[PDB]
Amino acid sequence: QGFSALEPLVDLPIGINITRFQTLLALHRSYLTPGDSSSGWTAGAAAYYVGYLQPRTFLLKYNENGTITDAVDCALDPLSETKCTLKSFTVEKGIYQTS
Amino acid sequence: FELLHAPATVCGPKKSTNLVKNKCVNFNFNGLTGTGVLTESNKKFLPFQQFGRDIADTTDAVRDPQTLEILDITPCSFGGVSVITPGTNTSNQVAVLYQ
Amino acid sequence: ERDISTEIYQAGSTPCNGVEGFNCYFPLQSYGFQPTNGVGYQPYRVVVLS
Amino acid sequence: TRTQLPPAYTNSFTRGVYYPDKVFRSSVLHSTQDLFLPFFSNVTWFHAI
Amino acid sequence: NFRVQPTESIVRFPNITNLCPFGEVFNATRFASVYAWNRKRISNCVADYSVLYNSASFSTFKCYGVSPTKLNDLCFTNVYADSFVIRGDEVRQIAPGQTGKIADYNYKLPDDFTGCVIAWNSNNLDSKVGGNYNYLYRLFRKSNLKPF
Amino acid sequence: NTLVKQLSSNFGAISSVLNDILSRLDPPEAEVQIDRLITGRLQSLQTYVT
Amino acid sequence: PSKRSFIEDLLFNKVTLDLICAQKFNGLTV
Ligand SMILES: *[C@@H]1O[C@H](CO)[C@@H](O)[C@H](O)[C@H]1NC(C)=O
Ligand SMILES: *[C@@H]1O[C@H](CO)[C@@H](O)[C@H](O)[C@H]1NC(C)=O
Ligand SMILES: *[C@@H]1O[C@H](CO)[C@@H](O)[C@H](O)[C@H]1NC(C)=O
Ligand SMILES: *[C@@H]1O[C@H](CO)[C@@H](O)[C@H](O)[C@H]1NC(C)=O
Ligand SMILES: *[C@@H]1O[C@H](CO)[C@@H](O)[C@H](O)[C@H]1NC(C)=O
Repeated sequence: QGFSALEPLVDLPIGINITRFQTLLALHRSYLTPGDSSSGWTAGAAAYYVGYLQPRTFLLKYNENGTITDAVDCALDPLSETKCTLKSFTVEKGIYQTS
Repeated sequence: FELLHAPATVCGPKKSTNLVKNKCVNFNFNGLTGTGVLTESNKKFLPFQQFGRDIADTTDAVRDPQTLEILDITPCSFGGVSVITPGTNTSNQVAVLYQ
Repeated sequence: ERDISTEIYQAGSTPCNGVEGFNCYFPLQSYGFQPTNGVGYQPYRVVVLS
Repeated sequence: TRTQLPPAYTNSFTRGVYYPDKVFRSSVLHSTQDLFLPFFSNVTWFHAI
Repeated sequence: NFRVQPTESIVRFPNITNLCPFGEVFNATRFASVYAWNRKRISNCVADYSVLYNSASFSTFKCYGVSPTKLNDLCFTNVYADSFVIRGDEVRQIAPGQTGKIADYNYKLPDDFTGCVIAWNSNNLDSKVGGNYNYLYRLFRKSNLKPF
Repeated sequence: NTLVKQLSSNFGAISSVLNDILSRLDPPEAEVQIDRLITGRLQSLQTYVT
Repeated sequence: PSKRSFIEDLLFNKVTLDLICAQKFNGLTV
């Protein structure tokens, strides 16, 4: 449940169109059979997670050095909507206006 | 040549001039233009940061593309001018004031 | 503003000063007009009133 | 190796925030609009070997 | 009101230029055939034409559709280059959409062509008292080639 | 604060940077963008003063 | 040195006020 920030690494100027992708697994060849990698082998229990993205409006809090420490998603729930309405991570009593 | 099938990636390096400071001058930082005086800074940028901001349309720090140095921008001194008069009905003297 | 007389054009490094040598050019060209020339190359006549 | 099985789902909770620009700021709150991963999402998990 | 006028201008860039080569297509121990002139694409190279244009001892150089003095001021992508050797009399008959011998028909340029043409003398490399029979060319050709 | 933030809107022009417009277009074509920007900023100033 | 009464000091401390440089970017002044 912790919070972390993701840095920019590279921006390659390629310009080709991408619509599908596929991962590459480093297969281990248990070279005890004459069928090479087309035969009996063994490896670990690797797995991974893939998620997609959609356009959203986010509120970001910068600390005193310049690293993001907490973010608020605008379209989550009424508290999130109010906290996005006025720039603050804390709100006081009353009645507030939204979309 | 080919005509804009991809982002531009082939052209000259452009000539840089020696760095000067302590007197407010025009500047160009390959993406930043304007006029101001450049002073030594005390903030610490992240390694991948280029230029800082304080509020909308406010640039407060620029990273040197040569030596990775942080410089602070301060606009040239300016202000309105006013004239103090005892009225031409009596005499002709002025006490010009800078604000 | 009109340009009159002629000047020895200098596009190189060393000033030719009338030598007309390397990278040195004469800033003038002469048109070539013939009946067989195309319409796009035809010598039209233009007058401007201000 | 055609032994099939359906995938599994989890929550993203609050991960997936990245610096959108090269701009640096200090002790301020910034509002932006861009592509992100919505919190508490529907994420696939490929444990099939 | 008043303001203090600026007195100077400064422009900054990183020292690293990454000038990936250009000269390898201009100096070489071998040159491509006239009928099969080689074409090479160059990308992500920083142009350095300012010094190669003015001071490189090029007898013939001419740009169409652009001013050489500003060639360093604008950026392109994937610059294409060629290289071959011809005779002294064949340089004049090289032009965009220019007709000549059927050998000249083996190379063409677009009617609306923007670029530059380079041709420098070499009268001591390919010239031999016994003759130059090693390098062969086309003179009786039935087919004409397209621009570039 | 609102007033200053008003300076960061293009008002329907190509960009909100004054020098950028002059640095990428001919003056007879840049004048219309300059006029749009002037109109927008003037209206904002009027609202603030009122 | 700033001769004031005790309650005036409490009043001053209970009200809390660069922005001026941001205005100087645009000619605004105080
Ligand atoms: C910020 O930078 C200072 C040094 O400039 C460092 O001591 C500190 O650990 C950093 N992080 C925070 C949260 O202050
Ligand atoms: C100021 O002007 C009035 C009339 O214009 C005149 O009577 C008066 O003498 C003037 N003041 C002085 C000091 O002379
Ligand atoms: C995400 O959606 C799927 C249905 O598409 C649902 O089964 C799953 O429970 C959701 N995620 C979580 C963490 O509940
Ligand atoms: C720029 O100049 C400095 C000063 O000598 C040098 O150390 C550096 O390698 C040069 N290049 C870059 C990219 O900073
Ligand atoms: C090729 O190398 C020779 C050897 O000095 C040099 O004179 C010539 O300018 C080079 N051609 C280029 C760099 O295009």
